[PDB]
Parts: sequence; C-alpha cells; structure tokens
Amino acid sequence: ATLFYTPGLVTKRSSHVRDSVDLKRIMIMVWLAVFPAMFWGMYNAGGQAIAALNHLYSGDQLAAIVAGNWHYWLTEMLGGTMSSDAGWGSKMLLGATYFLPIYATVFIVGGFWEVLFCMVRKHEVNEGFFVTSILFALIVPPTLPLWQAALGITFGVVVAKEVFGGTGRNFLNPALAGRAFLFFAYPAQISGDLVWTAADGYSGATALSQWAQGGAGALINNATGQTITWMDAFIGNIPGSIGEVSTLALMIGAAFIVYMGIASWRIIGGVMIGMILLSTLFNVIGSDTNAMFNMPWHWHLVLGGFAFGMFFMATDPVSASFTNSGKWAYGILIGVMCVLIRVVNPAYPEGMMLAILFANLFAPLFDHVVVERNIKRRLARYG
Amino acid sequence: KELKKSVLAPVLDNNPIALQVLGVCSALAVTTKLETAFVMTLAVMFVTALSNFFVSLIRNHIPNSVRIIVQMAIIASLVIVVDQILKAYLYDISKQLSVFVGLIITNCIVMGRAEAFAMKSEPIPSFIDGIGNGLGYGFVLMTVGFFRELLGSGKLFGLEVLPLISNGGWYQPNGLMLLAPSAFFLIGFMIWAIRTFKPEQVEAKE
Amino acid sequence: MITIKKGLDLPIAGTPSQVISDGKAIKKVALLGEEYVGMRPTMHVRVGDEVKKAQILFEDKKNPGVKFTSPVSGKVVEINRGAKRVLQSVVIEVAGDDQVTFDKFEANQLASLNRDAIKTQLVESGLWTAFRTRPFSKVPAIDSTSEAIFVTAMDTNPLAAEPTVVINEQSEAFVAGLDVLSALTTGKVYVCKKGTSLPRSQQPNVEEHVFDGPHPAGLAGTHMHFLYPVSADHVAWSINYQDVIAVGQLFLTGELYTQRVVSLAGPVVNKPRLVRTVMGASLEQLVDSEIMPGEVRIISGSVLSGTKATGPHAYLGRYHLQVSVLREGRDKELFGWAMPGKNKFSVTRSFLGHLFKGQVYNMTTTTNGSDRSMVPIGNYEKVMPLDMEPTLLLRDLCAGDSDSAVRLGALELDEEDLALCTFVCPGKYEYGQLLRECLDKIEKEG
Amino acid sequence: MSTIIFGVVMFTLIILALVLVILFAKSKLVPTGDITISINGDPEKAIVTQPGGKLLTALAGAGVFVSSACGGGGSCGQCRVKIKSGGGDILPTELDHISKGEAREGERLACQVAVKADMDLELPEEIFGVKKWECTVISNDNKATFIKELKLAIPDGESVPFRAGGYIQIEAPAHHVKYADFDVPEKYRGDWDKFNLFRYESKVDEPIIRAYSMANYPEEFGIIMLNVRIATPPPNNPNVPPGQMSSYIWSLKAGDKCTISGPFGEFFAKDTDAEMVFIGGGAGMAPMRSHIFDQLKRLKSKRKMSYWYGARSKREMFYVEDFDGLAAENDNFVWHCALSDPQPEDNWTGYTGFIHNVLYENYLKDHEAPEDCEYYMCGPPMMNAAVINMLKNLGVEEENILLDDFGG
Amino acid sequence: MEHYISLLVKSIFIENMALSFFLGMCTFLAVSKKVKTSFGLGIAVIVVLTISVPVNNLVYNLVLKPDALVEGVDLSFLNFITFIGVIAALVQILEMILDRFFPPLYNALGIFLPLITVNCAIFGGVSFMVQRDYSFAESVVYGFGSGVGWMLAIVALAGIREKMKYSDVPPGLRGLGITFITAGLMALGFMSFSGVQL
Amino acid sequence: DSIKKTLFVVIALSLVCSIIVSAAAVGLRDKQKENAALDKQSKILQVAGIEAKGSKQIVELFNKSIEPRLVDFNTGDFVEGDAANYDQRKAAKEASESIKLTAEQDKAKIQRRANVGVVYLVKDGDKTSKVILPVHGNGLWSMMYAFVAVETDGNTVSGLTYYEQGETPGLGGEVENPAWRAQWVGKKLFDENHKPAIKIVKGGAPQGSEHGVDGLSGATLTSNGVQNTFDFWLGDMGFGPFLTKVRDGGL
Ligand SMILES: Cc1cc2nc3c(=O)[nH]c(=O)nc-3n(C[C@H](O)[C@H](O)[C@H](O)COP(=O)(O)OP(=O)(O)OC[C@H]3O[C@@H](n4cnc5c(N)ncnc54)[C@H](O)[C@@H]3O)c2cc1C
Ligand SMILES: Cc1cc2nc3c(=O)[nH]c(=O)nc-3n(C[C@H](O)[C@H](O)[C@H](O)COP(=O)(O)O)c2cc1C
Ligand SMILES: Cc1cc2nc3c(=O)[nH]c(=O)nc-3n(C[C@H](O)[C@H](O)[C@H](O)COP(=O)(O)O)c2cc1C
Ligand SMILES: Cc1cc2nc3c(=O)[nH]c(=O)nc-3n(C[C@H](O)[C@H](O)[C@H](O)CO)c2cc1C
Ligand code: FES
Ligand code: FES
Ligand SMILES: [Ca+2]
Repeated sequence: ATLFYTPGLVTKRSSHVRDSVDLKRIMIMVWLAVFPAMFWGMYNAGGQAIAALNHLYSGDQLAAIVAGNWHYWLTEMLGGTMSSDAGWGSKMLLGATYFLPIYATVFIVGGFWEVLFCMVRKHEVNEGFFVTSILFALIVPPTLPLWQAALGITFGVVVAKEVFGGTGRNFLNPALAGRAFLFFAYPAQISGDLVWTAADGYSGATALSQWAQGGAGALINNATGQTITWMDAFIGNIPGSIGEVSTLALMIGAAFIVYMGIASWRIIGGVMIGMILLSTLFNVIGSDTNAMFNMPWHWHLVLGGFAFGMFFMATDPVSASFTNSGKWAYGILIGVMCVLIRVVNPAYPEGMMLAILFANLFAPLFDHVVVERNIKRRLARYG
Repeated sequence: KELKKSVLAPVLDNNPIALQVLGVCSALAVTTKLETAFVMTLAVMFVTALSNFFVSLIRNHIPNSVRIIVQMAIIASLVIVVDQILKAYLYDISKQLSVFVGLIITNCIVMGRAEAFAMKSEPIPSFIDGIGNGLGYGFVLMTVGFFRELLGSGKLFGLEVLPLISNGGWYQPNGLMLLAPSAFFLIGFMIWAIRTFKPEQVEAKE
Repeated sequence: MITIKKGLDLPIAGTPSQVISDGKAIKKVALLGEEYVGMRPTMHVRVGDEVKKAQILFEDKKNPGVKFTSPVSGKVVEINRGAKRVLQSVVIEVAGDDQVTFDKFEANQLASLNRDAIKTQLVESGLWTAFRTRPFSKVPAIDSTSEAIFVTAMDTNPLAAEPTVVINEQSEAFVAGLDVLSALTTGKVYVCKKGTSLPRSQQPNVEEHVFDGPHPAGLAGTHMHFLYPVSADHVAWSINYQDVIAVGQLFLTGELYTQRVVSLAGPVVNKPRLVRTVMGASLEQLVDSEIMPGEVRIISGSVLSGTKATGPHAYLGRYHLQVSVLREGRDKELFGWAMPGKNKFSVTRSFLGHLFKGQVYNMTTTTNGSDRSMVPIGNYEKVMPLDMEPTLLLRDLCAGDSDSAVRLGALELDEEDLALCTFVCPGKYEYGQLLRECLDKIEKEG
Repeated sequence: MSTIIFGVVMFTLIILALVLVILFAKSKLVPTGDITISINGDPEKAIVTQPGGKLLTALAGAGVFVSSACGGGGSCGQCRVKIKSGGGDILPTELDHISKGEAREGERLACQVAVKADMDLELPEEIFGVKKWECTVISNDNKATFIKELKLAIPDGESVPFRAGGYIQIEAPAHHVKYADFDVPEKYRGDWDKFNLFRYESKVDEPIIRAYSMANYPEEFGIIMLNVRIATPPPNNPNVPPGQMSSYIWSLKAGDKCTISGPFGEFFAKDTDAEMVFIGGGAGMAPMRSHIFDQLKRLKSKRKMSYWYGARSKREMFYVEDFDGLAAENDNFVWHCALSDPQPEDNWTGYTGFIHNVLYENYLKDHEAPEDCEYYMCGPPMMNAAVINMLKNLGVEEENILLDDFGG
Repeated sequence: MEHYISLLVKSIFIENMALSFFLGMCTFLAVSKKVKTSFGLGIAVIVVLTISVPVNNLVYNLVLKPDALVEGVDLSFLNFITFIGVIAALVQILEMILDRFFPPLYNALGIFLPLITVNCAIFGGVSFMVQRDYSFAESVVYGFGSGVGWMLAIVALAGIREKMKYSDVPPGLRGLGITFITAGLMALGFMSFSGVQL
Repeated sequence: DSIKKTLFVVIALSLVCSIIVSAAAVGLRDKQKENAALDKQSKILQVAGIEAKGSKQIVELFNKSIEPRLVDFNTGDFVEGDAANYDQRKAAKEASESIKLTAEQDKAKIQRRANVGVVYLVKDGDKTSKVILPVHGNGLWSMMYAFVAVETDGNTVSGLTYYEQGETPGLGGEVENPAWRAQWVGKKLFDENHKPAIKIVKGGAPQGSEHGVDGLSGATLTSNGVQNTFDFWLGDMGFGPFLTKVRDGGL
C-alpha cells in the first residue's frame, strides 16, 4: 500500500516546510546495515558445517548423513557439494538453508502479531519490525527449531512492545526480550556445545568456553586442528550465532549508521570505555584459578557477541537514555556489566544480552539525575 | 440469602489481587505447584476467618494505643498453631513452603481485613468476610498454579498429564514457568481478562 | 557577545535582494482576530460603518481597557466569523484620510515622561498591542509593568528582511522610540543586534547586546533565556524594531504611523525584494502578478512559524514582517524514501545533499512521511541552543504533562521556538499546538 | 512440662516489654495539651478542643453542619475553609476539588484535615449566623397532571434573608405513606387511575433531609412558597420508596409548623448592563420567577430581560397571569412558551417543541451579539444539556453561563 | 574488611529483596508512581530494616536459641510472635519520633508508613538472618544491604513508570496490569547475577 | 483509654494465646521428629534396594536391616557413639568437630570436613552385605548431597541416589534421572593399584568400561561437580582409609 509510494500529504499548520527523513528511511537504513553480517554469517555457517561433517564422517557414512537430512540433500540437489573442496557458493547456500527458514518464520509470526494489534487499536502498521525481525533472526544459533523461533518472536513483540503501545513507546529491547525468553525457557537448545556448529553429531565447544576452561592456549579449533588467531576471531572464522562472528563486517556496516546520525557514538564510546576499564582492572588483579581474569581488551572485543551488541543493540533509541550526559553512563554500565558477567559469573559464558537488559531499567534513572541537576540550575535562575 | 452475596462479592467483584493489591508475594512464590497452592489457600482462609472472628469479638475493649500489637499477637498465635499442625501432618508440603508458612502473619489480606471489616462489624459477618476473601485469593492462586505447573512440568497435582521427552513422550517443559516472571505475566494477563469482561474496574486515565 | 552553536540556517531558494522598492496599491486591510492569544472581542462596529485611522474596532473581554484600532481610514465591508462564531478578520476597505490625532513632544524631552501618560498614549493609539509578554505571549495588562523590554533588532528567519536597511532610513524615529521605551520600563531595555552598527540611545539603561550564529539566535525567546531568564513571577516584554519605529513616530508626530517594510520572497516569486506596505494589508493584492503559474501557498510570515493566508485569513498578520510563497507538493513518487536524495535537504546525513555545500532547494510544502510515534535519534539537541532537555521536554508536551513541562522549562517558550523541533522531527509532529494547549491549561488552571 | 511454663512466662514478658516501651515513648513524645481554634481570628466564639480528630465534628458540636451536603469522605467537596494559619500538608482530593490557583491561598476540604495543632481558621460568610423558623403549611394545590406546587408561610409574618434564587436547607419529618393516602383533584385522578398509581405502598423510617427550592422572591414577606416534584421510581416496580420529602407532602393536610433553616445565596445577578435570558425548565419554573421578581422589585433593574420557558401542555402550565401582568406593566420584558407534547384540545396559537429549538429558531440566530448576554438555567437533564450544546455552539464562554439545577 | 564488603555487595545485588526474593510487592507496585515518594519510602524501609534486624538477632541469640536460658529447654516456637512484636514496636516508636518533626517526610508517605509493619521485606530479612545464623556485625551489614537493594528496586520502578507517561496501554491493562508486566520484565533483567558464587 | 484497662486486657490476651501456642507447640515435637527421620529413612532404604511403602513398613525395615555406625575419617577406624542422633552437617561447622581444608586438597569446594563421619551398614541376618557412604560436593547452583552403596569388597558399586540438588531440571538436574542412576551399578571405584578411578566422560561412555559412566548432556559444569565429589571423597581426606579397611576385610 504505502510501502511503494510516499503519501503525498501536505502540512496543515505552523511549519509549512519539513525535513526529509522518516521512520521508513531510518529503519530501512538500519535494516540494510546488517546485510554484510548476514551474508558473512551464512558463509561461515556453511563453512563450519562442511568442515565438521568432513572431520567426523567420510565416504559412504558421509553419503548416508547427507541423504538423511534435508539441509544437506537439498544443498547437494541445487548444484553444490558437501565434500571437503566446497566453494563459497556451496557454503553460502548451506548457510542459507539454515538461516532463511528462521527469518521467514520470525517475520511472518511477528508480522501477524503486529497486524492484529494494529487492527484492534485502529492505527496504521509502522516500521521498526523490519529491524526487530532481522536482529532477532541474526542472534539465535543456526540450529534453532522453528517453533521456538516463533515463540521467541511472539514473546518479544507482544509482551515487550505491543502491550506498551507499539514503536517508540516501550522501554526494553524487543529483540532481546525474546531471546531472553528463549534463553531462560529452553536453554538446552540455546547453550552448550551441541548447538553452535550446525552439523550432525558434532559436539565441540566454542571460543569463550575454551578460554574459561584453560586460557588462551586452549583456543584450538577441533574441526580443522588449527588454532584460533586474533585475525581469525576478528575476520569471523569462529563458531557462534548466525551473524555475530565477524567484527570486521559489523564495523563496516555500523560506520555508515554512525556517520548518518542514526546510531549514537556516545553509547558506543561508553560501552568501549566500560569494557576497557573493567577488563584492565581484572588483568591487574589477576587470579591463579580463574583463567578469564587475564583476557585482554582486544580479545574481549572480538569474541562472542560484544561487537554486535555494542553496535546494533545497545544503540536502540527508544530504550536508551535521552540526555547526552546520561548516554555515556548508560554505555559505561553496559560495558561494565558485560565484562562482569563474562568474567565472574560461571553459568553463562557471555553476558551482553543480560547487560543490555539490565541497563535498560536504569537508563531513565540517569535521565532523572541529569534533568534534576538541570532543574536546580534553572531554579538558580541560569537556564 | 445475604451470605451468598457476602462470600461471592470478592471472587470477581473485589478480588484481593485484582482490584485491591493485597497478598502478592505469596501469589508469586507458592504457585509453582498446585498442591502448595491449595494448602496455602486453605491456610490463609483459615487464618483470615478466625482472626476476623476474634478481633471482632473483642473489638470494644481494644485500646487506641496498642491495637497493632494486639492484632499481630492474635494473628501470630493462629499462624504458629497452623505451622505446628502443618509440620506435624503435612511435612513435605511444609518443607516446600519453606518461609511462607511464617509470612501469613505479614500477609496483607489478613491484617487489611482485620482492620477494615473486623473492627466495625459483628463476629458472624466478620467470619463470612474472611472466608469470602480467602476464596477470592485462592481463585488467583489456583489459576496461576494451574497454568504454571501444567506448562512448566506437564503435571497436575503430581498426576502425569503431558508425557515428557525424558520419559519418552512428546512435550518439552517450559523452563520459565518455574520462575517468578511467569507468575508476573500470568497475573497481568488475568487482570486484563477480568477487567475486559467487567469494565467498571478500568483505571481512569490521568 | 553571545555566540550560538546549535542551530540551523535553512537553505530555501529565493533570498530577496535587500533594496526597498515601492509596493502595489493596497485596497483592503484587515485586523485578524484569532492571532491574538486569549482575546475575546466585543465588536464596536458592524458591516458598513465608516471608521478612521486609530479608531477602535473591538475591546478585549479578558484584558479590559486595551483597544484594537484600525490601521487605515475607510469603510468596514466584511466581518467574517468561523465555527462557534470565532472572529477571523475585520475587512476594512480604504478610502480617505480621516484620522484621530494625539499629543506630540519634542525629540529630547521624550526620555523623561510620566509612565501613565506614556501608557494612556499607547493604549488610546492602539499601539499597545505590539508588546507581547513572556510567559504566555499575551498583550500585557494596562496596569502592570516589567523590568526588561526586549527589542528584537535582528532577523534570522529564512528569506527575512535585513533590519539595518530599514533602520538606516528612520534612525531618528528609532532613537526616539528607544528613549520612550527607556522611560516606560522600570529596569533596562535590551536592544539585541548583530555585529553591524545601529543607532544608539544615550540613556544609561538602554543596553546593546550582540548575538551571532544561525537561527534561533534571532528570537526574543533566545534573547530572554540568555539575558533575563523568566518564570511565573518574572515577566518580560517584547517588541520588534518596526514597532519601535512606530512608537517613535507616534510620540514625535501625534499620528499613528502604520507603514511597514515586508520581505516578499520564496521559491516561486519572480523578483524577491522588500516592499513598502500598510499594516494588515491584503496579500492577494500584494502578490498580484508576482508568482509563477502553478498552485502556491501564500504564508504570512516565515515558513517556520507563519499563518497560512487563504480566504478570510488572506491578510498580513500583526506581528509578521515578511511574506513567503511556495508550491504545493501533492505528488506520489515510487520509492521516494529510498532515493539517494541529491535534491533533498536534511539535518542528518542520510541523503546525498549534505556533500554539496552551498546548495539552495526549491522546497515544497509536502510532509515527507506520515505521522508516526517519536523515536529520538538525536535531532532536537542539534537545533536547540538553550539549556533545556529537548527530548524530555517534547515528550512531556506530547504526553500532556503541564506541571512537568513547566518544571522542565515550558514557560519561557513560544510556538516560534519549537518550530525547528517541529521541523526536524522524524515522527512529523507539530509541537507549537501542543505548547499552546499546555500554556492554555496553565492559564485556565490559575 | 517445663517448656510449657517457660513458653507462657516468656510470651507474657516479651509482649509486656514492648507494650511498656511503646507507652513510655508515646508519653514522652506525643503532645497532651489543649489546642485552640479561633473562628474568624476573633477572641469571641473561639473554641478549645482536644488534639486529633477531624474539623467536621468541631462545628457540628458548635451548632452548624458545615454548610456541607456530604460528611463522609468529602466527595462532593462542600466543606471549605479559607485558612490563613498553618494547618499542615495538602491532600490530592482537596487538589482535585480545589484547583492549584484557588488552593494557593489555602482553600482546603475540612473533613480531610485532622486538626492536631494550633490553628486560626477563617470559616467565612456568616455560617454561624444561620437560624431556624417553624414554617406553617398553607395549601398544596395541584396545578398540573403530576406537579406539586407548594405554599408555606413563616410564623408571625416575616421574610427569609436569603439572596435571590437561594434554596433553603429544608428538612422533612417522617411518616409512612401509601399513594392511596394522597389526595388528588378532579382531572388528574383519572390519568393517575390509568396508571393505577394508588397501587404502591412505601415506608418512611427516618426523617429525610432534602434541600428543595422555593417559589417566591425575598421581598415577599409572610409566605415562603416551596416547590416539590412528583415522587416516582421506575414505574414497573414502584414498591421502592420514591421521594420521601415529596411523599411527606403528597398526603399532608396543611397547618402544621415545620422546623426548617439554612438559606442559600447562589443566583448572584451581576450588576452590569448584561442582557439576561432566563431559559425555562418546566418544574422549577418559579426559581426564575423569584429571581425575576427580585430583579424587578428589590433591585429595580431596567435592563432587557426574557423568559423563554418550556411546557408539556396547558394543563401542565401554571402561573400564567403572573408573567402576563409582569409583561403588561413592564417595558423591558417578553415571555414565551412552547408545547413539549402538543394536543388538539388547546388549539394552540404559539410556539411548540423543545426549548432548545424554539430559542435558537426564534431569538438567538438573528440576534446581534449573544456573547455579551447572560443565561440562567434550571430544568430537565437532556433539555438542559442540549441547550448547553446550543449555547457553546453559538459563542458564549462558560463563566457567562450560570448553571444551577436540581441536584446539580 | 573484604568480607563485609562482600556481604554488602551480595545483599544489594546478588540477593535483592524485591527482585530476587520477591517480597514487599504490594507497596512496591502501589507506591511506585512518583520517584520522590518512592525515594522517601525507600529511606524509611532502610531505617526500619537496619534497626529491626540486629535487635532481633540479639533477642534470638540471647533467649530463643536452643539451650539459651536453661539447658534442656528450647523456645523456638515464639520466633514469629517475637519478630513481629519487635518490628511493630520499632515502627510505632519510630513514627512518633519522626512525626514530632518532619512535615517533609510525614504525609508524603502518609498511609503506608503504618503499612510498612505488614510488609514482607522486614519479616523475610529477619527470618533469613535467623536461618543463615549471622553474627551481630554481619546482621547490621545484611540489614543495611537488604534495605539499599529494596530502595534501588523501587526507585528503578518509579523511574520506569515516570518514563511511561508517553505510552498507550490498552484499557484493561491500565495501571495494575501493566505494572505487573513491568515488574516481570525488571525481574527478567535482574537474572544476570543469578549464578554468581558470592 | 485507661492504663489499667489496656494492661489488664493485654495480660489476659497474652495468657490465653500463650497457653494455646505452648500446648500446640510442645504436643507435636514427637511427630515432627518422626517425620524428619522418615524422610531420610526412605532414601536410605531406597538406595539399599529394599522396597518400602507405608510408615510401619519403613520403620520396621530400617530398624531390622540398616545399622548406622560412626567412623573417624583420618585413621579409618570405628568410633563408638550415638548413631541415630548425629548430625554431620552441623558437626562439620564447629571448629572443635571439624577441620579447615586448605586449597590444595579441597578439590570438591566444601570448605570443611567433620572429624567423625556416619555410615550405614545393610545387614543380611548376621552378615554385612553393603555399606552406604554419604558424599557431597559443589555443583553449579547448589551443594549436591548423595549416597553411594558400596559392596563388601570395597571396590564395587551397587547403587547411587541424589537426594538434594538445586540445578536446572532440564540441563543439569538429570542427576535424578533413573536412566542415569542405573548406569552406576557394577562400576568399580578403584583400580588394581588401589587409586581413585571414577571418570565422568564427555560425550558418552565406552561400551561397558568399568571406570567411566555417562556425563550429563549439555551440562559439563555439573559433570565437573559430579566428578569432583568422588575425586575428593575417594581420596585420602575422605573414605580412603575406611575403604582400605573394608577391602582388607574389616567387616
Ligand atoms: C437545590 C436542589 C433542589 C431540588 N429540588 C427538588 C425538587 O423540587 N423536587 C425533587 O423531586 N427533587 C429535588 N431535588 C433533588 C432531591 O435531592 C431529591 O428529592 C432526592 O434525589 C431524592 O431523595 P429521597 O431520599 O427523597 O429519595 P428516595 O425516596 O430515597 O428515593 C430515591 C429517588 O430515586 C427514585 N428511585 C427510587 N427507587 C429507585 C430505584 N430502585 N432505582 C432508581 N431510582 C429509584 C425515587 O423516585 C426517588 O426520587 C433538589 C435538589 C437540590 C440540590
Ligand atoms: C547481542 C547478543 C547477546 C548475547 N548474549 C548471550 C548471553 O547472555 N549468554 C550466552 O550464553 N550467549 C549470548 N550470546 C551468544 C554469544 O555471542 C555466543 O554466541 C554464545 O554465548 C556461545 O558462546 P561462545 O562465545 O563460546 O561461542 C549473545 C549474542 C548476542 C549477539
Ligand atoms: C539458564 C541456564 C541454566 C543452566 N543450568 C546448568 C546447570 O544447572 N548445570 C550445568 O551443568 N549447566 C547448566 N547450564 C549450561 C552452562 O551454561 C554450560 O555452559 C554448559 O554446561 C556447557 O558446558 P560445555 O560446553 O562444556 O559442555 C545452564 C545454561 C543456561 C542457559
Ligand atoms: C540504531 C537503531 C537500532 C535499533 N536496535 C533495535 C534492537 O536491538 N532490538 C529491537 O527490537 N529493535 C531495534 N530498533 C528498532 C526500534 O528502536 C524498536 O522498535 C524500539 O525498541 C521501539 O520499540 C533499532 C532502531 C534503530 C534506529
Ligand atoms: S507485601 Fe506480601 S502481602 Fe503485603
Ligand atoms: S464535603 Fe466533606 S470535605 Fe468537602
Ligand atoms: Ca557441609
């Protein structure tokens, strides 16, 4: 309807000329900014799946595993191959047959909840769901069941957004309120080591559990036998979620939305300052039995979901602070809580989701402190 | 029959967790299992009824200075007797109700009724009001416990209803139902349903 | 010298050529009734009564004693009344030169007058309506005074007239008006200007201040926030430079001096320049054979804060000093929001227009987008130079929290101050009407 | 068995120590003096009282209610006092009833306050100076099908000091009533027999207090002239008791003195050149007769006036000759009337319909400036709400309308 | 001196009274409209909690403990009545000591300062102290930590409900329903400290 | 009102309530003790294999088949003392009955160790058939307590149960699974060199090996706890010397 055409309205009152930006352009720019991370995530998921399958099985056993799962036999039908000499085309196709069902079911179910609430409360259906659906489908593991994906997006849309009123009226992160529902409800399929590498019968840990086990010397990639260098964890050759692994593509995508004024360099610098300060404190303290006290900042930055969280999920405008003085505090709190949940909490090997969902409650307190200082400065007759 | 409307006013017209906000901590922390929900419903009903009856019996001679001390003495003696009887004949449920067999003293329903209705009425309508508010509270306990226990472990009173995967069935339990956020959400949507079936309890917009 | 760093100089095409040329012959004038805040008129005329210059047309029910008088001598021809019989305009048709005169004084003896003589002169002449108080932007009551009269002697609106070109012709009247204001006020007179030179008054309590930077460095609200912060019990007045020239000419000649120099400009005006024009003139006769063919919108004031003049409102307002005309953008475009909009203006850097420094745009009256809810991407802090919290303040205004908005600072404001926040909002809100509803709530609540 | 003895002794000691320390700390901390209030800040009529307790009971002990309608909760917001002394903290229910601008001076609700410290209260407007009178009944002739027009007289021939349109705080005695007890004149009995209205029986257990309105001007001494509407419930079930003060009158035989008091002063006519337009209300017509006769005789207003008035039938109509003679002797007056339910036996030669339509389609639409006028209104709910819609649709702002209705 | 800081940090964050043990919900969800009223009630709860926990620890360790008065006699059934008596007496004498002065804090809370007696945070704090068998200094630090954690949670909810003036809630969920769901989301966010070994 | 009236009414109320409360509190301690004993007697009879249903059957089987003793941990010898009244959890808190574990031996993170310990001997008429050792350590969310039923040779395991755990029930609370407890039967505790050899393997056990049972799937951090309990308690600070005496034939 009004997706193709601008509405052709005119202004009725005081400002007879307006800007040129709208929620359509803003949310479509943020939706385009994660396309490099999407394409690399599909490539890397396919590469890890093929490497694990050819490390485990071989020959007729590999043929029996291939002909017994539709992600493998469809990929070999459409033209690719599942042997060790696979191309980037076959790797991205095998990543696509894992990612695209999750994106499809998340978009359709969340769109149904959007349309139902919008028909009941008699509004016009707005954007922002374009951002929420892709950010949800890019942070769940590549082996997540479709019904759990539907439940996660149902919780995220209904309980966190559409009860409070829609776009611009909630207070949490709707893409992370759904993942927290999945993470605390069905944690057998979103934790561990059976879930991250999208293979069959591959049980091997990842980069943040290997450090917490045995330090930087235990960062070995069991599929290939090689070791995980910093350039590998920076380029994005590690197991993990779909589109979180590549810090280079995340920086390349988020430099544009930082330049355009949509994402906030205040929050990004706050998260970086908090991470650096707490990780340096833990380095200088040091411990003999906890192997995470001596993880430097240039390793905290690249592993897990720190770069995706800091760039695309800590910079949500509706949930953040509204003051320039409070955005630094909100970012610093996010960084401190992320490094703290990583280092000293042993049940969870990564803490960016819980850090963001914890600072979303204390952002309006920082708003209140800054605006109360301003009200005192006003009552003293200087503002 | 005045007793019918007296016991059936607070089941849906004046529900103590829906319209008033009294007795929420026990509603959040007992409803994990339907057996403990039933036992807590019965115990709060018993304590509220007998407390209202006694404080209405001596309502003329209670002084203005130490009315709080006298009311908490009566409620605390009743709850200590209830606790000894539970620990003697219902020991496993008493273990599952670890500290909340003491917090019936500081539950707000018992003292709110003993202050609002007990001090200005007759013992028999006081007893009836206590029973009615116990019922109106047990309704919310029972519904939240039904949804939480069923969707979170596939059981009702311990009886197996939905066969789990570990046994070999088809259901995989929702691990969030055993935590208090699920109680919060279920009570919120129950208030939505109650106030959309009865629209004279809508909070007026400011 | 106070410099403004946060602001926006809007690049719209058609900047006028600052020379004063003669205007067209004006045949109808009108005294608009809706544009005075909180006025309830009691009409002193009906259709067909012959009036004079400075003869009363209506009083005020809520501000007793003030008189609104006709700008020109002629004959009433129309009294338009809208829904619920609200007064819109009193259309007068000019013929003749009959007028009501007053007393006159010398040049140097103006500075030492009696305050009540000054006030009765202004009230009988109907030039008392030039003062707009702050807060609440009403005409001030006839028996109240103020310690700060803020004279606005600069103009940073888009396509606005240059004040020095006007003032350099009527320097003696400007200085006499400043001396009268110095005698009228209790404390000081705050002449706010830019870095050029203006005629100065030799009174000790007439102070000159230099404001620079982009808009809104040329608003009385910004001048008040930086020089005399007002509140519920501190009340400051306001008057632009043309009305000070009017006060000076009134006290030097005895006759109400009603001429104006307005800036006729826009994207669709053939030769934008300054014109001479009587007060409250008819814009449809002002822009006769001055506009390109095509549907156009004739605003009375700048494009940021100006009353659209169509029909019974097609007359120049009281407090407006320019006319701006522009097209009508009623076209549907396929995928218009996804273009690399080289011909599209924005404060942010989404569009490719920001790389082309020095461009001017043929901006049309369209709203690029539908009404949505407010997502604060950080646009208001870029174009609000004051020491307020813009996102919190505007969210309180949209929510309808009068007490909280007053506490955050919505007493010092006027709808021409939130014009830029209305301008740069991605949700396409209009905060002027919300501020007016909030201030009307504060007034009615007492 | 030793544990039982120790439990008893330690329970008693543990309770008694807390009771003793609470009583000791209270006897050290809380005041015990005799606090004082002074009415109007005056040495005479000042009242000493015990600390605590609401101010509602103080004037009730002093002998006036408040001038309140409701004592419980302060929901109507009747009790007000203009206190200049320090009373304490403001309460939001006061700030609901008394807006910020008025509450800035200190207009507070009385029963919300619990006076526990010293205070000089204002208590203005001579509510201490209210006295009583034992009004006799003259007759209760029925002028309409359902109306109860009423005449009373004050004992020994004087005049109530009430300001114009001010209804008294009239009270009622109690006596159980059936409709068969109610005496009916000749024409209205047949249609009341058509509704067979003698069928219901009612009980008056307590003397009900109802501040009805009266039907004369303050200068008319020696006669009080009250007013009473028909008492009628939903007529499917009239067994529930309707209108206890009305039913007290509907079988009353005249000549018994009635202890009543409490005048009011609501209808303040402004002394200006304001055009007055009195829009009718059927029952309660005579309040406007009272105010217009006060403005004719007591004040001698020569400004332009009007009495648009609504009627169901000419059988329902009453007091015609009053306004007929008034418009005859008067220069600046005109009076009209319209049928709500037209019937053939009148053969009516005037206006008909609702007062909403008749006023707009006769007078106001071609009027010059209705915003300068002044409108008083007292009548039926929809026949008043439609007229408020009409007047807001035409101009006039809220304060220029002066509303007062039966029960608001 | 690292141990008592460990106890304070734990009792503020890891074992929050309002959002990890879920006690006090009636006042937590009823008095959460304005942040200044929430601040005042938080300070009152802090004072009453840090007074009530050490005195109850003294009474327990001197009298109610098994074999404390006479060997062979244990009086641990008077626990509940002793605790609620000491809490009620402390609240009453503290409201008198307060109400002498302080029209700032008096009538700002108003009705709820009598209602912090029947408030499960204080009784839960006393019962958990008795269960965990603290000493006197650990009792003081635990009481102060629980009080500051409760104040933190209620001031957070007040700030959220003052941010929610802009929102549009369906009419069935205006007020109590959306307050329940807001508290549920807050409790979901506070599970970051759920596994910490402190 | 009257101080005499308030003091009299509070004394009378306190007397009545104290009589009722003290009677109802003293008159039930026997039943509370019986229930608290039966709740653990059921678990011991269950891990001994003897089926139980009903309170009479439970008390009758426990008094005729199970025979508790007291054992000193360090020397590995028997110590005379009251068996049915001992509380090892509370005796492991006082400094006169427990020792401070240093960090190099405390593999299981329990931080203390009682001086005397309690076991249970399953009797078969006159012969001793089994010996049940209560072991515990730290998991992820709680202190996991358990029993283990060792046969008379001091090497063989005949059953295991977990009667106190607070893990998440889908991931690491599978220590209470019958399919997981049913693997421990027949496994050896020690090797031929008399060293602790119980292994929790990650990814499934070898097909019938006598030293490694299946680990919990997706729950390594609790599998480390289940490994550390036996790694410490089969060591030298636990049931090591007593197990040597049982192996030599001290029963
Ligand atoms: C200044 C002023 C002037 C007034 N003047 C008049 C006047 O002239 N005439 C007049 O009648 N009132 C007048 N009133 C209103 C007066 O308060 C009413 O008499 C009052 O509302 C009825 O009180 P009651 O106890 O007599 O009614 P009750 O006898 O207790 O009966 C209740 C009232 O509602 C009706 N009713 C009875 N049962 C039901 C039921 N089940 N459901 C619904 N309605 C029921 C009855 O008809 C009756 O009027 C005036 C009020 C004010 C403030
Ligand atoms: C925004 C974001 C938040 C995340 N939060 C968590 C978390 O709280 N806990 C967690 O185990 N994984 C979280 N993850 C996934 C981790 O990045 C990582 O993929 C996962 O923890 C696997 O652990 P690993 O780092 O060893 O691969 C999050 C990912 C993203 C993108
Ligand atoms: C909500 C939640 C609860 C968990 N509970 C446990 C648990 O109780 N026991 C356990 O061993 N692991 C638990 N885990 C998993 C741990 O985080 C741990 O990462 C997992 O055992 C993976 O270890 P591994 O990769 O070395 O096998 C839980 C995970 C989540 C998300
Ligand atoms: C830079 C930017 C980042 C955003 N990040 C998120 C996000 O992380 N999760 C989400 O659900 N919506 C996100 N949105 C969409 C929007 O903010 C969301 O609907 C708000 O939470 C409104 O509820 C983002 C929007 C922008 C412009
Ligand atoms: S707080 Fe639990 S009932 Fe009042
Ligand atoms: S009516 Fe009782 S206080 Fe106003
Ligand atoms: Ca132990």
